[PDB]
Amino acid sequence: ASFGQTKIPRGNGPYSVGCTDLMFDHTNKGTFLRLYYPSQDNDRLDTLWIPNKEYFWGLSKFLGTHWLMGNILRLLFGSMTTPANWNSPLRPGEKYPLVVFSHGLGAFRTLYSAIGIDLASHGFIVAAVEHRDRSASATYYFKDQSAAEIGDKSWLYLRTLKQEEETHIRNEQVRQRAKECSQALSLILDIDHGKPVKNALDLKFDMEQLKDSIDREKIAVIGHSFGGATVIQTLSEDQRFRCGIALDAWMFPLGDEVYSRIPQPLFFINSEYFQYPANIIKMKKCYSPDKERKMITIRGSVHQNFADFTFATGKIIGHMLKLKGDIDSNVAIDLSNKASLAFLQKHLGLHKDFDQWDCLIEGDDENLIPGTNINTT
Ligand SMILES: *[P@](=O)(OCC)N(C)C
Repeated sequence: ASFGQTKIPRGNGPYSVGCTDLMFDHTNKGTFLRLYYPSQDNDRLDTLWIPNKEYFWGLSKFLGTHWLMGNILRLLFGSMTTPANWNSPLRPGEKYPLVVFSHGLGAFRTLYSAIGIDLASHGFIVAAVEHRDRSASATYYFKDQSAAEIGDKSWLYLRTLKQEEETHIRNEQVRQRAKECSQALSLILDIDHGKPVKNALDLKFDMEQLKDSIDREKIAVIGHSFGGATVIQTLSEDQRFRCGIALDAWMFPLGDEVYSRIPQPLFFINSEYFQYPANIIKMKKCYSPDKERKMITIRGSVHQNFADFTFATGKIIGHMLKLKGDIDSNVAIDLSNKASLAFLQKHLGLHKDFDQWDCLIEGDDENLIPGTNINTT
């Protein structure tokens, strides 16, 4: 039945996927997230991928390229869509498991739609947070309630750090990110239990649809690279999250105190080319006989294989810009997504058929490695 439509792949699951944005409150300390969810309507595939010019300006700043690159990126990618139905109604059905997703350094909430849409197509609600810790290439917020209804945006761009700042600011940021993940969860749970919430963005989607929609027993946190460190910090702080999946986690931000505080299952899915010994050693600090830990490495992949820019360009250009690895981008994301589904079934107790991919958790595939290729004897 399935066939190619958008550059970013459609979900492999049985459900069509809707998408909307939620900001509450309006401030630099409020929650900002992009929601993906099972929808009934299948037509539209009309969610704009990068919805504001300032994100392209932010990406240029993050890349350290000349100011005009922002304009060029906007020209190239400003009309790009992702295969989700903008503001489509939530599919009625059984309570849905929930994932809170954390983006990497230089990213923002909309850049992991291949992951969000795949999860939603298999029956998850996914809340992709936008962080206000100055790790996003760009984000926005407002000065007051009137500026929200008026729409005078204040933009906040990635903070570049001096070496002496790395050694404390990254930790401050990961703690803020964990707070933001827990706060996003609380916001979604408030909406689930019927607390009125006023979206600071004016959008068609009525949040009251989400009343009684969440399976409060089946909540996980997933994140890429800074987001992988965020997974670990969040699990250590918030037991409402029952398991975590870290995608090419970047471990540098984390303090030593976190490891002993994570009873929950944790899955590391790594790229072949990003990882390095100092990082792997910190992953190993998470291992203990009393804790469930799994690790796989995707053969021929780079850290950008987890993010949507891996689909944005052709093979040759993508490889040159290190947006693509040697492996095909759909092969890689399918492995990550299927292994994730199996892990989530196992540790959230889902009554689905994702256990068909149990072997992927063990790295048993021609394009996977159990554990790591990195040596640190
Ligand atoms: P990570 O947060 O991945 C970039 C999206 N990192 C390499 C710091």
